Amino acid sequence: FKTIKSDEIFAAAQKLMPGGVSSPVRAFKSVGGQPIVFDRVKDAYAWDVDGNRYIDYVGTWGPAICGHAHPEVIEALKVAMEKGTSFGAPCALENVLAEMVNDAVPSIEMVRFVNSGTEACMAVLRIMRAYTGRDKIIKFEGCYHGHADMFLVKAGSGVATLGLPSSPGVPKKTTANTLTTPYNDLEAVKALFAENPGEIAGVILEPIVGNSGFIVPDAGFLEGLREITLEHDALLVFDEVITGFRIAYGGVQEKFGVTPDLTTLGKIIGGGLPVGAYGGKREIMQLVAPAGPMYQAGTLSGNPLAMTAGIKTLELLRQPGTYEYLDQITKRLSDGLLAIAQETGHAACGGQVSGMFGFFFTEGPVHNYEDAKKSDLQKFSRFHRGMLEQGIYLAPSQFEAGFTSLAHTEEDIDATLAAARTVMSAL
Amino acid sequence: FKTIKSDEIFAAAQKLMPGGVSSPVRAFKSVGGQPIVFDRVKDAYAWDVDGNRYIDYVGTWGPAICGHAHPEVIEALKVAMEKGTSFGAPCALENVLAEMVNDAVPSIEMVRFVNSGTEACMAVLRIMRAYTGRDKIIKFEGCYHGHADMFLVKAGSGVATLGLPSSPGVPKKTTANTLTTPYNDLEAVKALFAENPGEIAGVILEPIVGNSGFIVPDAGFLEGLREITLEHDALLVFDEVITGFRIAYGGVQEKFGVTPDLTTLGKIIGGGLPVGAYGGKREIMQLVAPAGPMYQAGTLSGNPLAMTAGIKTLELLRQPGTYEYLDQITKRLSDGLLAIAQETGHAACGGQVSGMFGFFFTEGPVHNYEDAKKSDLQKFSRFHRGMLEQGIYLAPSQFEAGFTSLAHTEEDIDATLAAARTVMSAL
Ligand SMILES: Cc1ncc(COP(=O)(O)O)c(CN)c1O
Ligand SMILES: Cc1ncc(COP(=O)(O)O)c(CN)c1O
Repeated sequence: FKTIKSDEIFAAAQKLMPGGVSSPVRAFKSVGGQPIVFDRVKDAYAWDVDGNRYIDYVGTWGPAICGHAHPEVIEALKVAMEKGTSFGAPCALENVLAEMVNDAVPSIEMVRFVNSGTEACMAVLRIMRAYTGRDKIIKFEGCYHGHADMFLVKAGSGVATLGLPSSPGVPKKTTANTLTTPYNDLEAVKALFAENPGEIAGVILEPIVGNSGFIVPDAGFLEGLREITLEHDALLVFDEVITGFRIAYGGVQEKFGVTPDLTTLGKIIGGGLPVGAYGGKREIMQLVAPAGPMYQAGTLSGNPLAMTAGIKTLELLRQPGTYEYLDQITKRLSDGLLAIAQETGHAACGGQVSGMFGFFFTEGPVHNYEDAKKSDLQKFSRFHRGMLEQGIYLAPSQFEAGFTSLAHTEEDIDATLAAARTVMSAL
Repeated sequence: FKTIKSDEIFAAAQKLMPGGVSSPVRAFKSVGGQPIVFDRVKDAYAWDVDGNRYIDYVGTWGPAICGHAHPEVIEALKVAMEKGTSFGAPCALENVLAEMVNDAVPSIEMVRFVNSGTEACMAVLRIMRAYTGRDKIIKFEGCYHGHADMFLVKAGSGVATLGLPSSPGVPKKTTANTLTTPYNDLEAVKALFAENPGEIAGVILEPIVGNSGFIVPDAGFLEGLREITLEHDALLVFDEVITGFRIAYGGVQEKFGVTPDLTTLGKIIGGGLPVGAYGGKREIMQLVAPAGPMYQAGTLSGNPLAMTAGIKTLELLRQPGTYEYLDQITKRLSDGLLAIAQETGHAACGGQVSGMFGFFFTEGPVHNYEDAKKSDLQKFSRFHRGMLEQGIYLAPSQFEAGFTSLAHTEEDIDATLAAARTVMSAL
């Protein structure tokens, strides 16, 4: 297994960019170090600059649900770019994607496109406060909503993997506006409202968690949050940047039947290009400029290429058997992983919903960030590198959910379980 | 002049998105509210959904410096997308663009790519505070640096062309560590330091303003800021999202010979795709994760398509005579505009530097946002519509700088002045 080319490029990168990466998680610091440099991706695979091929379960962190470089998406982009990549003015494509999102997501009646999940989360945070007139927000430990200042509190994703404290650079005054509580803990949420009567703008969370490992909400958790937010006239906000269009066409809110007041979208809606969006009840979205006083702008927002990619991706997701297929192969993958762990004598737990899964090296069960942190990180680090060597590319962190795509074949799953057997038998 | 198709699409849009746009400035609110819907853009032109052709002086707000849909850029993207649009892992292209940016910009020794100017500004703001350990930031009235909550206080850009406030939702407290002063007012800046000893992380500004109309720094202004920030061990941050690679290959810091500690980039570096970046002195950039504790991430950051477009755009800008050409046509355009205004009896002032200009309906001169606000907005609104009717597309706001590109021919400039004469003669 050669990684000479990757080591070379990464070494040079560290002298040009912080940590030699554009995003912290790509770091490999908790997986051993030695990230692999990608050259190209297609369908369910990724190829190294060293020539190594991998069955990819990261899907560029969610966007590639239809498989990498889907021919229809590529074709749509090639035709579209001939008309220019950015206008800086309205175009018909924005209307089309807007309508598609509105029809797809239950809580969304009006939507505003942005360029990332971070921007969408920044905006929704600002809108929640402007609409309610309250400054406090409730978020859960282990959840991640982009790097906006107020979100850098008990955050997951790269924050968790790197084991850093609430990030510095954010003033004390702003941080005081973020109340945290353990995921799946309704009682802790009620206490926060009781201790801050009339100050909570609302509750934001990943309806299904992917940033502190894969975590599904307990029975009644989402329902409870909906109930109490309504009780105190606070907003319930679903960050479906990862779950949107992956858990179901309408995301978690649709599958689990709980309608929030606002939801953030990203990843999949961009089809592989930078795209984010936030929407919800019409009367709340009315506050967004230029319709309302809440100024939020974006030069590249709604650019024709991004809209094109998003539109084609959603159209492909509307075809027959899409989500059934995702659940079929992912359930077999997840079940197989757990069966193998047990057979090879390693404590483990996990689960999956549609094309989203998780696998932790701990007996669990895992209901929150604390439980997930019981995972044997050193064993995970060995497992990950071993899988890499067997041709399987997993997220380089125990605290990141894995993803499958429509391009993953039954054969790909077979090969992945075979690799898992080989690696875990040697762990 | 028919705009039937535009009115139709825009009317439908207002029922799907806030104000029917993805960004405030696009609703034409300060200029009558009848925006034109774009279908395509090429070279120095834009085409309506109604079939109308315009000589474009917005250039999608800065990115299109080499002309719209430049054939070499399109070709580079078509070749690149065959390998996938997003990896979610390191790629050789990031190193190439990183090196190019480092070599091009004086203050940048290390750089981190993001997906918009807003993300870059959010990050640099956090970095300034994390590095110095101070929470207060000084910004100028009329300047704009994204919608980073901690910034909605004297914000510029659209904030002027739509009677915007401190964009609600941003706790009056979050924006409590942000101090403002008039642009070009060194005395006001010294006073702020004196009134907040040891609390100022630094000073951030557009080295040349484009968001409160076009405004150049007075003699000694940039130099003074550098001097005083050094005096109080504070950072000097240049927001060159607009000016970067437009005012000069090395931006304003290079052309005017003043080196900041940090600078944000955007627009042009993306070649039309969503791209942003922040960099500066190596020791400061060292704090960015995963190299340091300051957290900042982005799923689409450093994606292949974005890097590809940025690389090709900067390569085109390194060809012989690029900036000389921009200055040549833009000086004639700007001078012509002023000459015509005088000949037609209308008080005006403006100016240009490279391919960036401004034209205000006020005698001026304009040294800051206050002066710019003396512009006759009603006259500007009539001028803009009249120009539209003559086939000229200008920024739909008196407080937005205009831009030219390498694709604008001498003939395009001639036709633009001819149009200006016709419109102003009838004003
Ligand atoms: C749930 C969630 N929300 C928001 C974000 C931020 O996304 P982006 O990189 O698009 O800013 C992330 C990280 N992808 C996320 O996992
Ligand atoms: C000087 C400046 N800084 C930051 C930004 C934010 O740019 P973006 O839309 O790319 O976030 C802009 C664009 N208005 C800008 O002109």
